[PDB]
Amino acid sequence: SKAAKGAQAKKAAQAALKGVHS
Amino acid sequence: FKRAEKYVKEYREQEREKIRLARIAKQQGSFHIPAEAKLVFVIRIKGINKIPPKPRKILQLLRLRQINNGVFVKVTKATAEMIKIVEPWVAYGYPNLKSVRELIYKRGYGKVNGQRIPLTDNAIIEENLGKYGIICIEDLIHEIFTVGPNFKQAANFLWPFKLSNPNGGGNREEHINALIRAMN
Amino acid sequence: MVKWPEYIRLQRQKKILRMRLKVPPAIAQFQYTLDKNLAAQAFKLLNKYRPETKQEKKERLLREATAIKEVSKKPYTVKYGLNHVVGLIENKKASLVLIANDVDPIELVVFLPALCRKMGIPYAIIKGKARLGTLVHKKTAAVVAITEVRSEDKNELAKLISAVKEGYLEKVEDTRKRWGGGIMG
Amino acid sequence: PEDREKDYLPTKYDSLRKVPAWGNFVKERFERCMDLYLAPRVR
Amino acid sequence: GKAKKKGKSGAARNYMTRTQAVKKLQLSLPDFRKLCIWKGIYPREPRDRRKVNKSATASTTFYYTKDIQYLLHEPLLQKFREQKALEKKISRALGRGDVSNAARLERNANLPEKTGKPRYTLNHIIRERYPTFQDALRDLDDCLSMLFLFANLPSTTAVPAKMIARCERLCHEFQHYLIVTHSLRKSFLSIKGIYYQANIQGEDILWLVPYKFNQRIVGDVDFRIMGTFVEFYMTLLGFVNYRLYTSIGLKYPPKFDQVKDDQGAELAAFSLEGLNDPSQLFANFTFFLSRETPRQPLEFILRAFGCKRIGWDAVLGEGAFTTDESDPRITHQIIDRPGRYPGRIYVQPQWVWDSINDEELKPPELYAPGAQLPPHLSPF
Repeated sequence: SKAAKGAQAKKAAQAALKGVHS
Repeated sequence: FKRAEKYVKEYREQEREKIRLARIAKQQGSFHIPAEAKLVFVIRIKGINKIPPKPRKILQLLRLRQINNGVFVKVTKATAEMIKIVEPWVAYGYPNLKSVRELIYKRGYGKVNGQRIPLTDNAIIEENLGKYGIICIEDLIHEIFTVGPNFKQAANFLWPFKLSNPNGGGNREEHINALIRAMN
Repeated sequence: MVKWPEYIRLQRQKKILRMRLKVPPAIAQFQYTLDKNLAAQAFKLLNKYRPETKQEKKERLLREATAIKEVSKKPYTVKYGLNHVVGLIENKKASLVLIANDVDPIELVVFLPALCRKMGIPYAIIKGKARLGTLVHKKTAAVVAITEVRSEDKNELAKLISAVKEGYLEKVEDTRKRWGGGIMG
Repeated sequence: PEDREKDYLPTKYDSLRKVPAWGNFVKERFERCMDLYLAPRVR
Repeated sequence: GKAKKKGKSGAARNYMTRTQAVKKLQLSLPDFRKLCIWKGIYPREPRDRRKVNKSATASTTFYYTKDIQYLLHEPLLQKFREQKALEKKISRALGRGDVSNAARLERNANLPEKTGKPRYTLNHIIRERYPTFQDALRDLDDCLSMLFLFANLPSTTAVPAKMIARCERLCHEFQHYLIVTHSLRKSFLSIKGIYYQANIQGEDILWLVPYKFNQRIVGDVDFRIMGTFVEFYMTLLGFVNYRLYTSIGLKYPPKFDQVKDDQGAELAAFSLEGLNDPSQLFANFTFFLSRETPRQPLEFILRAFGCKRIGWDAVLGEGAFTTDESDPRITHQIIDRPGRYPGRIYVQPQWVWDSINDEELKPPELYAPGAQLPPHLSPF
């Protein structure tokens, strides 16, 4: 529940900061 | 994953299309073109991802959905208004005799019973249509070029053309010939 | 088991050594690099202000030669070269400085963030000397700088400067002083 | 197909407009091309 | 007293398998296929495939050792190498963001879509393969057959549009040569299409054209080897056309204007100027072909034997006589339909074909429209 939301938020933060391609 | 700049770009395109649609709907749809009916080839190009409802309805009425589709369309007042609505997605203009002839001889397919066959025999096209006066492929060639009463059924009969993607080859009256020349 | 080649092992062990030692702050500051969006904005501006290649320079010079056979303002370009950029920073001519993070003799650039801080020029550390190289038509470029621009995008340059000084300089402000690395745990 | 000694049968037509075009032309034409470059020639 | 191994001597030296041939040539499989499609190397048969290599299968193909030695010592290997290097350079320029350098490198590449000319220079290979002209005609049989089909074929990524236009122009120039010199002799049409037999310098050439119709390319077909065949036969037919036009004194290339060809001139677009039994057939008659008839083949036949005036409809093409049916000048009108001027004579293209085949003027009454047509014959 909360762990899934935290993991999704961290994945979205990494996609926003470091990008998606490679 | 989709970023915020895409969202703001999308919204800006949708807004600009909305004001443009309001402008053309408010203003009286009279083109600077003589009242005589003409014939124009229309080929639709990639542009805006999200289509407003009136443009997608006009494109469906002009059967242009798939990749690189082209259709001949009459020029009267209503069709001028329709093509002025969907200007940013389509490119149009006067074709040539060799253009339509080569385009139907290389890529001419037919629609019957909701399915699409290649033009293989003149017996096939005679079984498909029968009695409106067409007897061969050259018949619908000069029916497309020279004006006549049999435009609508012939245009409904022909599948629209899936031209090959070019490698680098507004409104204009004669550069469309070079376009379909490189589109084929 | 299988045996790895020697230079690959040297590369990976140099990775682990440079990331898991107690790195001094002057070297540990180079691990904090611009984000994707701000680097994209900066490279949009610097791609607007790229220098000319050899072909365009000879083509332009041939154009002036035949115009003389048969009026200009000062050109505005991205300034590059380590000694040239250091001289621009010291004389307070540079407006924004972009420093590469993978200079192999890292001594050539360790004093550069402190120098930009001292003279007051906004700076940022970018990923890739090869990226700065493509901008200046070279293989690599240790540092690039922009000093002044044409009028039509001065505001944009100003915003970009403010962006880095709000988006990179204060996120680095506390960690620029601290030692990096370690195996505590 | 390709189980035949002969690949054609004659068909009577009354006019040239009645004559259609056989499309496998290209492929059989294509067929003979790799003949001249992948079926080896014996004297 | 010397001991010699059986494996290292005999048929092992003489023939080399495909895998070892590609390994020795050190090229890729499609590039090796292009080199063999240009040099004409054919795999042959050994007398004993057992004596060639120890691991052998009848499905495997062999090659001549001296053919591989000829394959190594070519200027085209270096051309393959620096052209692949230039592809590396244009990819580098595209990845580096230099648009102008990309334009310069693609100008230097001479890539065969913006030009229509063959990508490589094939002068020396076709010089070594064809020492004289009659072998060029013997292969021009298949070359011209390929090109006529390709001119009636559409365009894809592997076969662009510009060299298809060049196919059209070169085939039409060859047809202009035939209608000037009357080198065409026999013409037989069918459900293939039309075969034509023409004599040049005492050599017979047979070549087949399909009809003006949509041809489906369904199935498993390779179009890259098609493009290799294309550029090979543009080289052959261009050099054959230049040689033949210099032999007859006609200037090459004859000029054509883009306005009338863009109006649909077809065979009337090219103008030919003389300095830089066939003739008695249709010496002084008047010909008109209608809107139903295939315009290209009957115009080719009529101009091939020196018929002075042939006209057609306005929508079939441009650059002809008056298209009005009421003109009393036209004597024979080719129609095939399911006017009726008494001075004008209504005939069918079968009458034209039998008059061309028999050279004896088979009668229009026996080949009248509206009746069952008596059969013809294939004169070959």
